[PDB]
Amino acid sequence: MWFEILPGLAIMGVCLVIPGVSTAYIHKFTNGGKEKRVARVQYQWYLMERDRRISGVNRYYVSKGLEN
Amino acid sequence: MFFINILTLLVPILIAMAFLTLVERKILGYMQLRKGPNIVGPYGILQPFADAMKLFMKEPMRPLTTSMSLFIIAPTLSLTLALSLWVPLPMPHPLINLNLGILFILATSSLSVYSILWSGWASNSKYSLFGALRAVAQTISYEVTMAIILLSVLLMNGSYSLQTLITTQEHMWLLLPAWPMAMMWFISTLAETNRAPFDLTEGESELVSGFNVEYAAGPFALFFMAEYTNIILMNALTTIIFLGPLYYINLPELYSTNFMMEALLLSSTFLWIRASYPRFRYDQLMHLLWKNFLPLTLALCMWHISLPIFTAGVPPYM
Amino acid sequence: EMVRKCDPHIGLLHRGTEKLIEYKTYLQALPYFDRLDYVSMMCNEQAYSIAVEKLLNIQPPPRAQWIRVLFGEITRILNHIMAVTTHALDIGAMTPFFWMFEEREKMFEFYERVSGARMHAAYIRPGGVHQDLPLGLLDDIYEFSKNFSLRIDEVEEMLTNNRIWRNRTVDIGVVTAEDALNYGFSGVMLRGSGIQWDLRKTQPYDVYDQVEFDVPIGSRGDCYDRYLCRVEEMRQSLRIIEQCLNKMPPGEIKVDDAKVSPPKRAEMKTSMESLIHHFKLYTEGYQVPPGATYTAIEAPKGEFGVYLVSDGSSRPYRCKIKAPGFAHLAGLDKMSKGHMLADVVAIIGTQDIVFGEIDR
Amino acid sequence: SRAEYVVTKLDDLINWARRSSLWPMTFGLACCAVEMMHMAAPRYDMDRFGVVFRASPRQADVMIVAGTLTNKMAPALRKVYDQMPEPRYVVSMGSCANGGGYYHYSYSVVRGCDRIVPVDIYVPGCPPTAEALLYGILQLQRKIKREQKLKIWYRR
Amino acid sequence: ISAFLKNAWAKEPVLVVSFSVWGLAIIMPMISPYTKYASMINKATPYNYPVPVRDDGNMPDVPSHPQDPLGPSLDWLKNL
Amino acid sequence: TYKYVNKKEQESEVDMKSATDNAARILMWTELIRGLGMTLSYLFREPATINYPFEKGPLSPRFRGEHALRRYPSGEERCIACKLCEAICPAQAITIEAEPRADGSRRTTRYDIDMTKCIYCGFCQEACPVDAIVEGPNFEFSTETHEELLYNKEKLLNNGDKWEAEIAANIQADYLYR
Amino acid sequence: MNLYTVIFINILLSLTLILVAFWLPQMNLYSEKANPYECGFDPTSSARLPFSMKFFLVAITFLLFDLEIALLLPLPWAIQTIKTSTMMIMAFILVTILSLGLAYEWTQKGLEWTE
Amino acid sequence: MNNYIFVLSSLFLVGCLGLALKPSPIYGGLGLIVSGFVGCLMVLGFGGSFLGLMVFLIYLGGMLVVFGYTTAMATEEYPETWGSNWLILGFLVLGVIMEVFLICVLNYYDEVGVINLDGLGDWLMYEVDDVGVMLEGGIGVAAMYSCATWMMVVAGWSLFAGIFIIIEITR
Ligand SMILES: CCCCCCCCCCCCCCCCCC(=O)OC[C@H](COP(=O)(O)OCCN)OC(=O)CCCCCCCCCCCCCCCCC
Ligand code: SF4
Ligand code: SF4
Ligand code: SF4
Repeated sequence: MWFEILPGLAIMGVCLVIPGVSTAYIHKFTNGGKEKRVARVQYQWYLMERDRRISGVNRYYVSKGLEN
Repeated sequence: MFFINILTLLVPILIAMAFLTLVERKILGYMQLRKGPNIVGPYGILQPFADAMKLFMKEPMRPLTTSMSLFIIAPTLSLTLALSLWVPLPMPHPLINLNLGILFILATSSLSVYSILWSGWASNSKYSLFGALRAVAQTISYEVTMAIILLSVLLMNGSYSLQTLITTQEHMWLLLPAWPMAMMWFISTLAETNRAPFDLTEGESELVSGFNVEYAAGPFALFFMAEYTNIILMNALTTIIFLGPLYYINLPELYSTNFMMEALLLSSTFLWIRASYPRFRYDQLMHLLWKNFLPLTLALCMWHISLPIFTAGVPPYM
Repeated sequence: EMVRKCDPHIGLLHRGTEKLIEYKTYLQALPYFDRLDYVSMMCNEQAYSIAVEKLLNIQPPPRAQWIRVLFGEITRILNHIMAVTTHALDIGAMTPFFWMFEEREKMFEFYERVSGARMHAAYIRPGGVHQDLPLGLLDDIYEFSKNFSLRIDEVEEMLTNNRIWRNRTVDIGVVTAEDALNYGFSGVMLRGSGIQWDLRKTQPYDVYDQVEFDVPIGSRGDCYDRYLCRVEEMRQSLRIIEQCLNKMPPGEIKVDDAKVSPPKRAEMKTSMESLIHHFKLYTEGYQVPPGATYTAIEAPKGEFGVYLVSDGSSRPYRCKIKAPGFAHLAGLDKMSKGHMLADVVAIIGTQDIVFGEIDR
Repeated sequence: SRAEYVVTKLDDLINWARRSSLWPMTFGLACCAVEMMHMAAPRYDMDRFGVVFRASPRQADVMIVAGTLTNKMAPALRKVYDQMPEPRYVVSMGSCANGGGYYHYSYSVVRGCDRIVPVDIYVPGCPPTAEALLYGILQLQRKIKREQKLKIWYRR
Repeated sequence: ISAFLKNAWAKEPVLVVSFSVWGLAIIMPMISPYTKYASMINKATPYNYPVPVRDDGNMPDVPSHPQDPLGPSLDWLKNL
Repeated sequence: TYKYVNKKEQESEVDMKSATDNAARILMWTELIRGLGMTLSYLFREPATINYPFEKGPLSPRFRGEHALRRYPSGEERCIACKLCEAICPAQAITIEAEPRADGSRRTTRYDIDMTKCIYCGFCQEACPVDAIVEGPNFEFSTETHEELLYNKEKLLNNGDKWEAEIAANIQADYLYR
Repeated sequence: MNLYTVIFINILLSLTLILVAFWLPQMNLYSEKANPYECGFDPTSSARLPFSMKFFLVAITFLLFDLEIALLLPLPWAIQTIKTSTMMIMAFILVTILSLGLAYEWTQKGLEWTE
Repeated sequence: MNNYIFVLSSLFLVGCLGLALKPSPIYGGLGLIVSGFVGCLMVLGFGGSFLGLMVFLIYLGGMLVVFGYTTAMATEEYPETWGSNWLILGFLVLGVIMEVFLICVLNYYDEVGVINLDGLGDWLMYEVDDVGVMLEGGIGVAAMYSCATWMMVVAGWSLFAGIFIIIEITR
């Protein structure tokens, strides 16, 4: 019956969910719990590099607020 | 860590393709009133693995007349390109965020054809030549309108970036504004993946097998692996461009899962069509496209240049 | 990729059947005929039986005639399913083949139930038939027939109006009426291009002159027209099967001349003369009076004929088989002028050629 | 147990892979081709056992020689058999191929395909029924199962 | 030409649609209130820096502070 | 009696509704959608396949399969060297070499059937006047080696012993027709 | 560096699969197996001889149309202009000229394959 | 990375050298595909993007049509590769070594000049607008729709006339 088709489709669905979820999780993990800052313009690149120098750890995701 | 992300993006995609093969066989069987693979492992799950092991354990032919360099290079290029094209796709966060992602997709897809062309020419066999020069016409057909269709749809997106389409479709599918284009794009994907009703480069009935006639074993298996990965890829591109999933910055998992659902739907529709329709002739395909889609496609591109102006709805840049 | 010349090379499946037959009695040659057109078996052996009956100057019994017409129609359905579905499979469409081969299997079940073999029955024998229909076979035939129409209509809803199919067939393999007649075409290769000819109507055999059935004729003369013609022929075959089922008569099944057809086993076991007849029939065989004839039937493909020459022995002197498709595959070149390789692949299907018959 | 146990299970795996996906070749010569079609038909779906037809001899596994093999056709049959890639098998189906069959005493018939190519399974009949052919294919699968190439290599 | 147009509509619908859409693509931009606003919006978008200009004491319209009433106002864009 | 299968009849009928219907047909792919619907309808129907190894399909009593030689209830080979079976076998697969017995009886000492030459036609089982040679229900006797398909009197008689029940049933249920 | 890394990884994966496919299987090479394929019979002629292309005209026309595609692909950034009227007029002229060229070729039978 | 751009340019030179040696048109097309890819990469590394991708696209299309033409007209019973002809092979190696030696010679005679292998990669990019936004080459190219409409007019006319010219040459 058509139900017997659906095991393979379920395997597919899992195998195609993993890419996106894994990418999001790993991007968040490796960018300080925040999604990767996209640099689609020199302005964004400059902002990221300023954060990199300001943080003092050479990391753009590490954020210094009013305290600094 | 980036390597771990690469693994998570490759291995699942390859497995999904492996089981696309099984799903195709079972769906076709059921639609044709038979059951399909269901004896090799529970419910036939192990059929793709058995097939891959057999193909990679069979002797790879090296026919005397062939040109070894190209005859070996082409399958590698096919699989490499099909896998690479999965790189920039947002789901919702692309592994690689490219500003001109759409042009990158077009470049990679276009270079894909050279796998078929070179393999066919290198086989040094008459059926190989037939297949290669049919693929040439297939490209001459789809490539003219694919670029225009993408231009027209992106004329509501404002930039070639894929990720921008996530926001574009925040409150609505792009299908509704451009359903006329969605259909032409769907047929163009059907042609590009070289699948029925447009599987004329490997049509068993006319050419014993096309470009891949002289290929055997693992070198052969690479071609089919790339073919099915490309099916999944193109339907993913359709799902992202049209039929936009639900994106909320709070949960990317929703986007991922909804995208999976829609991509499976379209991939199933590919096999649905394969089992439902005959095969175009390789001049009828070119006639179809050039004399039906292109006249309409140019008009639609004109109209979608006009729309942002006379509706004062220019897409934002950035 | 345009076909500038077609040179059909055949003989790759020629096994000298015409010479082999000359060495075997008239009963011992019948199985060959079931293999000349392995797709439509009972019609070939019907041609043989009619020829041998003509020479013997004997007449089949009424029940045998009706049974032969019924199973001839079933065989015509089998042939048309094979032609249409293989043609579609080669053109591209694949599902109708699987859909229809289930019904082919059911018809094979009928074949086996009556004759003990799913094909190559050897059921039709000069004189009538080997055995009478096992009880219930008419009921099963009714159950199958009442439903086959819906399955053919599904295949039609798939193929008839599809633009892809119409583009892939229409105005392909166009053959003019005069050219076809000159080339020697037959059957649908003739009726497709407007020629009003069908031996079952013009020169009836068996009981084809008591059952009403129309003869589809095409106007354009192309592959699409001939595909429609074959489908309509299947429908008319269903019509004829209905009439045969309703008018199946009672009585014997094989000519009651024990010097031609074997006597029943009980008679063999309790009658001296009957035992002698059994012995000589299954050793020496009948002695067909000297003569010559050319019997023709409207086989599911075309005009299957046998030119049989007998010199009074129990073995034929010469048995030329006129296969319907010989002239067709001869006219392939004329049909394929100015067509691509794909069009040619389409053209070969319309001919509906079985190289068993082509090679003989 | 021992490393040779690893070898034994490894060729078990090889045999499983080869037997569970033997792609035949489209090579219907005569009547018996119709019965092979009926094999593929829904009722006895050969696909269910992993069996799928592929036209390319370079991409086929088993050759199902089905029908009369005439002298004219013999060179082509041998050519394609030679062209098939190595781990290849040959199943003869029908009397025409098993032996001469109805045309044994004929000038233009190869009295059996064993003369031209080595035969691994014979399927009797005329035609052999599709159920019989499926049973024969399963028997070929058993033959593959009992292989032991790698164990032979180790004990070499 | 009613007859030829009616026939074309059925026997070559693709070209009828294409020519009609092209004709509309030309006609509509001229016939539409909103067309003027596209160039105004693209001029409103401030990609570069607004360079201050030295106040010679006789510049009466340009403001001194961004929040002063004088100067261009994007109320029209806000409620387009 | 003939019926046109594809003759175009009345042509002048052009209408606005007809034209928009035709344009919709061409542009929207109506007939293609309909074919797709048919395929799905089949998708949702019970398959017609059968798990063959544990579910053989039907076969009638007339089915012709592997040969066998029957015995009388006393246990005696019915084969009386008729020789008609050998005379009638169209493919000439039967070979009989018979000699008188020590009991003053007619029997066969070499009964060979070449099952790579037989055409499974039933002429032997119908020309046997004592119902010795029969074609039993078995249809699965594929062998790996050719020489195992050249049968002999022994193998035939053991097949008869093995299948005597089913052969008996088929003959019982069919003899009235024969 | 990420794009280079991932593309090289894809290349290496494909090449590794090929090498495994060529060094794992047991082989037997002989002339009849190696000789080319042509439906079971020997090649009547080599496949390197000229093969007429019946769509040469459309093939060339593809070149020019693809360059038109190139000329049009800047439109997404063009629309971010201030001279919207000029951009509209120019794009309309370009596409209309494209359409006229295609229409002339069609009416002149350019797209009909050459026999 | 220091040698990134120089390596890409050298690969471009080698691909162009192969094309100049002129093997069979199939290998010529393959070589030009590789050269077009490398050139696109050089443009990308020089801050470009749209231009590199456009060259790659148009060149893929062009070589597709060219290959189709070669299989039909520019063909031989035994196509000659780079290695097949011993003269081609020898001059391929000679050209490679000659370019290497010429690089060394120019570096030695002019320590800083056309080539500065020492200090290589120190002058790839000169200036960048750090805090800009609209600096993408697509903008410059799209300028043809506003400030350089004459360019568009001439190019569009060229393609239009190309249609008629090609049809009448192939008549
Ligand atoms: C408000 C102001 C603005 C108004 C603007 C109005 C715009 C209206 C636009 C309406 C037109 C919609 C676009 C339709 C594109 C189809 C083009 C066409 O007309 O059909 C061509 C062809 C039919 O074949 P043929 O008969 O030869 O047509 C030419 C006859 N001389 O058709 C074909 O190619 C069919 C052959 C290929 C079949 C492929 C199989 C597809 C199976 C069905 C897919 C259905 C789902 C597609 C959607 C996917 C979405 C992801
Ligand atoms: S064995 Fe019998 S059924 Fe099979 S091809 Fe030969 S004659 Fe036909
Ligand atoms: S098989 Fe029958 S006819 Fe033949 S010898 Fe035996 S008993 Fe007599
Ligand atoms: S079934 Fe026919 S061919 Fe076979 S042994 Fe009996 S008589 Fe001979």
